[PDB]
Amino acid sequence: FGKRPAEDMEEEQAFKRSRN
Amino acid sequence: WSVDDIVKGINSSNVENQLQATQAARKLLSREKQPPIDNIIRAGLIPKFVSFLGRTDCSPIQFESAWALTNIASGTSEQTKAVVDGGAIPAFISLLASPHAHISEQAVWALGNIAGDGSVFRDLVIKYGAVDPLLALLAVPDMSSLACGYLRNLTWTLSNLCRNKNPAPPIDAVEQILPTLVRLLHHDDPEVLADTCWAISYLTDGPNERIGMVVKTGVVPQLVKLLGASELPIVTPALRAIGNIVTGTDEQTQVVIDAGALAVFPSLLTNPKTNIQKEATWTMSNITAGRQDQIQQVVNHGLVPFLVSVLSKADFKTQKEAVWAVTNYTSGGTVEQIVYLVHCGIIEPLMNLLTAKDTKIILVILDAISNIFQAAEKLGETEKLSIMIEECGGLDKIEALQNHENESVYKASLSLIEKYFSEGYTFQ
Repeated sequence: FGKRPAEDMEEEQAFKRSRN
Repeated sequence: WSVDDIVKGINSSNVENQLQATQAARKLLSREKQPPIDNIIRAGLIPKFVSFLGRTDCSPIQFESAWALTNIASGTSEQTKAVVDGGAIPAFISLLASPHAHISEQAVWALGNIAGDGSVFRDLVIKYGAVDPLLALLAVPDMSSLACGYLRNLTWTLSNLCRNKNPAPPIDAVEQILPTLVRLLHHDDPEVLADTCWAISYLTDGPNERIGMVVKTGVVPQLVKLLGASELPIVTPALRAIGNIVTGTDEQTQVVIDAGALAVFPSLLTNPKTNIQKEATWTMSNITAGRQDQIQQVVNHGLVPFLVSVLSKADFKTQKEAVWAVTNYTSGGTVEQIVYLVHCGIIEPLMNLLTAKDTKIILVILDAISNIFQAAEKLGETEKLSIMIEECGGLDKIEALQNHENESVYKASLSLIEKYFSEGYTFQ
């Protein structure tokens, strides 16, 4: 019973942003 | 303007007609709900925009085209690729030195979009030599010399250079960027702190070598501070960074504990946000996975009752994480520590989750109970614990599992039945 890595992240920062 | 009118204008040798068309294109790409990015690509305009980036003489069209290309590069991979194929990356990197701050900014942004696409274009942006000139912009004496819009863009683009795996960012690039990220993590702008926290989030999401790099800079204290910020955009990444570090070595985990992370965790484990609870409980589980002295610090900061109540009251995704936390504790803990877990009333809420429809989790709980029973055996109190389990309605749920499809479940539940159902050195 050792260390477990993370799931995927639910709330992600933007990968790409457009300037509007 | 029509896309035809834009082309006719861009193709003009008249430098003012080119600017007007690029304005019109910047508008189509920015103000529209459904921008005609594909039309603009097909019209063959990307290369012309990219060379307008090089027009030092007319800094207006440098800016306007940098905007246009930003928004094209902000689309799908096909659309980003179109911009990279059009030679945009080294042209943007050249603009970083522009004496016009707002054009440098737009190039920082544009490069950020490209790097965000994945590991490939990230590594490519670095290959074209984006790091030195990007860090050079934040090499000022006082950070507050920079406008906060310009600074947020830089921090964001930097985070995108730290992002993704398979492969991870080049080590040389990470070594170089980290000193700047340390300095950024002490800025007082929320958005910058969130962006910086995201960067460090990605860097800690890998093997222990990468975690070691982050830990050596001495940022763990400052992350633990940001763990208890009001602004949820800061907590989310900061918690993920801390969670990632405790996936490392026992010594790496200890830096987190030594930095007083456990003081803030009650509010994380009972946060209004589901997502923070889960992540906090996941972080807890990885600490209860550690040395027995580390389990004792979890006990000392009064966190066991918080885990017991998360195991009762939280949504299932979070409850699973608590199951892990509790079982790791029983796996690594001393008899004394397990007694204390029992005294915090673990038995019932844990066993309640045996009616869960998750074969993995069931086996983990039965292991926990097996571990607790072994602690009981060493005290000669298997009878007492049996009777406590019956009183928590836990025996009904163990023998319920002897009609389960799974064979590991069937035989693990049987062995418990056969074996056990036929100071802090007592369970009273």
